[PDB]
Parts: sequence; C-alpha cells; structure tokens
Amino acid sequence: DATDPAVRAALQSQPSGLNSTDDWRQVMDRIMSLTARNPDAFRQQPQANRLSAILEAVVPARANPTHEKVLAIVNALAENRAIRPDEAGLVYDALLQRVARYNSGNVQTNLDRLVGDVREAVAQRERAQQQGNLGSMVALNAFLSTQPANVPRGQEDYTNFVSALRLMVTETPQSEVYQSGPDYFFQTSRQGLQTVNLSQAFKNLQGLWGVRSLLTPNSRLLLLLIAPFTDSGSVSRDTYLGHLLTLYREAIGQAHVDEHTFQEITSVSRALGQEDTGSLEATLNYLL
Amino acid sequence: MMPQWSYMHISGQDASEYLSPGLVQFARATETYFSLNNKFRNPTVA
Amino acid sequence: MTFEVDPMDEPTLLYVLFEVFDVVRVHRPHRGVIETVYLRTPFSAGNA
Amino acid sequence: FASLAPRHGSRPFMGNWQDIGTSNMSGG
Amino acid sequence: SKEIPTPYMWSYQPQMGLAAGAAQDYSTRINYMSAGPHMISRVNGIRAHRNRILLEQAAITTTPRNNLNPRSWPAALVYQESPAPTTVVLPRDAQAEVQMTNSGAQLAGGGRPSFTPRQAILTLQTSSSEPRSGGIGTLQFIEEFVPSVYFNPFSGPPGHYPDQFIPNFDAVKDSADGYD
Amino acid sequence: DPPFVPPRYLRPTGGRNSIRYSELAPLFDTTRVYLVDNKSTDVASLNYQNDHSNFLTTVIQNNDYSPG
Repeated sequence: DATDPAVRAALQSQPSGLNSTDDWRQVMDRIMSLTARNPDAFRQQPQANRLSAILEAVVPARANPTHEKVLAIVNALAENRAIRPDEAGLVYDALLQRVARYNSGNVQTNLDRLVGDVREAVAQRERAQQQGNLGSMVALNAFLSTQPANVPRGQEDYTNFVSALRLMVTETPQSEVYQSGPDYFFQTSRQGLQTVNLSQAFKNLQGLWGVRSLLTPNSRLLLLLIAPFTDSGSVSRDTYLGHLLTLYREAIGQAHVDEHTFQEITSVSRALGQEDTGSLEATLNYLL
Repeated sequence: MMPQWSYMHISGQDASEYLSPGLVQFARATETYFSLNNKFRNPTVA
Repeated sequence: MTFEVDPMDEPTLLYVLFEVFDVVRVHRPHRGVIETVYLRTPFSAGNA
Repeated sequence: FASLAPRHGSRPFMGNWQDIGTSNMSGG
Repeated sequence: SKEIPTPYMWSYQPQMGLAAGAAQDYSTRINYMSAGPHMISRVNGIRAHRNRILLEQAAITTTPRNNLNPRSWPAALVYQESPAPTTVVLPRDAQAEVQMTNSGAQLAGGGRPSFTPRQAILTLQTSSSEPRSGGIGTLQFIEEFVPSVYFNPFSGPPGHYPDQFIPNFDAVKDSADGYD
Repeated sequence: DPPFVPPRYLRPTGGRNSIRYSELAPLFDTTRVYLVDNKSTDVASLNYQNDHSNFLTTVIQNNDYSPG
C-alpha cells in the first residue's frame, strides 16, 4: 500500500480528517452517537462545529475527482521510472490541462479505467522485479541460439551445463544477461562485479567437454558461479571440466566454513586479549 | 603476437574489442557532439 | 534583449531571427480538397 | 546509452560500433 | 585487463566511517615492459593468483550485502562494545549513618565501618542504551571492503555499473555530487 | 445505503463553445471582435494604397505587444 499509486494519491489530495463526503458513514456514526469509542464526543462541540457537520451530512457537497484521478496516474509514471521525480509537477499540470481541454463523460470514465490500470502495472512491475526472470530468459535463450546444440565430445556434460546455466538466471532474480556488441555477458547482481563473458567462455569451453594452464580466468569465473547450481551427476568425475566443478563446489563449501571459522577465532581473540592488528592477519593466514 | 605490442596496441584487438563495452556504447551515442574516437588506437595488421 | 552596436550616421534596422518551428501539415481527404493546418511556436500562429 | 543520443524520430541516432579508435600514421 | 584486471582498492574515510571510493591498485603495479614471454607469462600468473586470493578473502571476511559501500550500516552488523557489567561495592550504609549522626556521633574519614555489618553491592550495565548504527570503524573497514576484482569491467548497460567506486556518488540520490 | 453524491465535473475548456485565443485563456461563446479602420493605421506598413473602404485592419487588440 506504500507503493500503491492511488493510496499515495489519497495521502496527497484527500484530507487527513473525517469529512462528510469521503467518510459519510464514519461521520454519521458520530453525529448519531452510535460509535463504540467516545459516543458523546459530538454533543460536546460548539454550534459552529456541530451544526456545520449536520448540514454537510443531510445534503452532502459534490467534489472533483479529476485532480485525484490524474495524481494517481502521475504517481505511477514516477514510480515505474517513466518520468523523472523532478518532472512529477510538470506532467501533472500537463495532464490536468489536457483533461480540462477535452473533458467529457467518456474521459472521466477513461481516467477511472486508467487508475485501475496503473495499480496493476505498478504491482506487475514489482512482481517482475522480485521474480527477475523475463529480461534474462529472453536474452539467455537468444544466446543459446548462437551456440551450437551438438558438441562433438561430451554432449552429456554440455546439455546439463547449459541447463544449469538457465538455473542461475532463474534462481537469482538480480542476475541478468544482455548483449554489448558481439558478445553476451552475465552479471551476478545489479551494479555488481563478477561479470563473465558468455561468448568468450563458450568459445573456450568448446573443445574441453570430454578431455578427461589452459583456461581463461572468466571461464573459471563462470565455473565458480555455476558451481552451486550443478550436481555431482550433472557432469562427469574424470572430465577436466567436471573435475573442476566438483573442486569449485568444495572451494565454496570451504569458504563458507572458513567464514564461520573467522567469526569464531576473531571473537575469542578480542576477549582473550591480543593485538587487533595481528588478530586479523594471523587468522587469514591460518584460513587462506 | 608480442605481449608488449598487444599492450601498446601495435597489434591485437581494435578499439571496439579491447575497450570496455560500455565505453564503446558511450562513444557511439555521444559521437556527434563529444567525439571519443581519436582518443584510442586501432591496430592495422598486414 | 539589449544590443550594443557601433554608431552609424544613417537610420539602420535590427533583424532578429527568433527561430521557431514554422510547420505545415497538408491534409487532402477528398478529391479536389486541400486543407492545411499551420503551427508555429513560440510566436504562436496557425490552425493548431 | 540511448539517453545521450539525439533522437531522429523515436530511434536513437547512434554511431557505428567499430568507429571508436584511430589508425592513421604517416603512410600506414 | 578484462580477464586479469587490477583490483579496485577502497579509500576509507575515518570521519563518516564509510568507504570514500575505490580506485585501481595503480601504485602496486609491477613493470614487465622489459620482460619477455618467459617472464610476462610468470607475472600474469601472479596477477591472477592475487585476484584469486582477493575473491577468497572477500568470501571469507566481507559481509554479504546488496549495495556495495552502504551509507548506514545496521546495528546488528556493526562491531559494538559489550563490556562486562560494572560491580560497584557501595562504601557506606546510608540509613545506619543517619542514626549514628542523629545520636550525636561525628563521623569523619574513610566492614568499612566498625558500627555496621551491612554491605551493599550494585551491578550496573556498562554498555550503551541503544546499539550504535551508521558507520563502521577502522577494523571493520579492514574486514569488509576487500579490494574489488572487477572482471570484464563496465560491460553492462548504464546503471548496472559499480557507481559506488566513485567518491562523488550518493546511492540514495543516484547522482554524482557537486560543489553546492 | 449511503447517499449517492455524483461527482461534479467541469465543462471542457477547449470544448465546442470555446473561442480560444493562443496567448490568453480560452473564452467561450458570444464574444465580440472589432474591425476598426483606426487600427489599420496602427499597422500602416500593409496599407499605403488603401482607403477607408478597402483596408487591412487588425482584430487581436492585445495591449502587451505594440500597435502592430
């Protein structure tokens, strides 16, 4: 609701109190004293405050939804990055001017259809961010059209590797693939390091799938990122690519338990009393 | 061919290839008003 | 705008080109019918 | 980088990809 | 350069307690422009063996976080002083000295009294009222902010680059700061 | 049942009644435009050879600009 463009439009246009137009039932429960908490809080008002609320209740005042319907649209354009936040007042007066030149019963109905349409489109984008798959599956499958589907040797290792390659981009919503000129790439996160080169890695691994000092370090970076998404039976045991994928799974598991060992040794080296400079260097040389 | 000629771009890859691919897309878009083309050396190899 | 010019012993003029978008859109919907819509901006004049 | 490029129509007016570096020397 | 890059070493700011911004390790570079393939290949295997250590040192020591160099570290992720509680042995019995003095005795100097066997001991919390958050110290800047080995640099679309290497970049503004 | 209070909408500013001028607010129906031969002297560069029968006058009458 904090990211809802019509809840945010109600927090910027609608009053923060109980008027007798937007909240007719909640103020008639208070005029007629049938409220659970403090029923007699309306009898204790002056006639200027008490009779002016009765008149707005038995014959309520009409209002314009047009500034509220447009502000729900502007606050969804500013949320789906269609406009800048600095342009939020520029396009608000630009849209209010257009629905004033062309105001009709059709347009006010069409703004009522479009404020339900932008509630969906804000939520559809925020679902697509947390899923994180649609921008990557169409560009990884576009990569794999370029790569051949039949290697000469080790096709069993190759078709499970590229199936685990689809498992990184699916089971990590921040990861993405794209193109920049000839080659394609893979970032493990938005605005993060460890960017592998897919067109350079698969022109390096091609010719190494059945071999059983020769690897480019981005191919080894690819074999490090693909390692937690690869089973022991996904690739072979004797194959040099399969021998490394088991070796990189042990390196991740050792770096996962040297992380917990680091948090234990440095915790009991401060309380026991050591140099804080040398507690942090002798621990790494014990763990690396 | 030689690791010091590939470093100084006497031989090797052209500026579309050894540069960072975002700098190539930056120079391709800002070319008409801020040219980055003559700042980088292309090796021509017979 | 405030210009400063060299003095001349002659009545001279000042020809400032306020560059606009002087645009025509010609629409011929029927046979023998030509109907244009003009628009220029900022110095606003035309059918649009 | 299409927000840095001028818009001929609604497409970004980009340069070529391989026109990034120079290669001219005194006869070569 | 893309396969075996130079690591971005982080600049600390001791005042804000954040990282200023990372530039590459230009000042620890090794000069093989006078070497041949018998020794350029041996130095490039040392540039790459160093980059394997820094990815191994970051997997051990760096806290896993989404935004590289955040602007407000949470209180659960900052090293905080948690001392032992202070045990105070209170020197004097208060209501046993207002009865000696009302009886006419002048007390002067200073169990600890000969006229009172009572002894009060107070145990107080030494640590702060609220846990501290916002900025890491020097020793936690050493543990985190291991120099970033940034393979295939700046290959993505704009906005997916490390902008937090830049010392002018506000993360919550997504803009580089100016002089005003 | 709460009372159905219908929304009070505004008429279109650029509607069918609109006598719209570019540099001012859009007026609506039954304005007056004036074709006076005194303002044909205010633009005198058009009519050097025109009497008060045949003449080129102006209608705009916005006092910000000039006589012409």
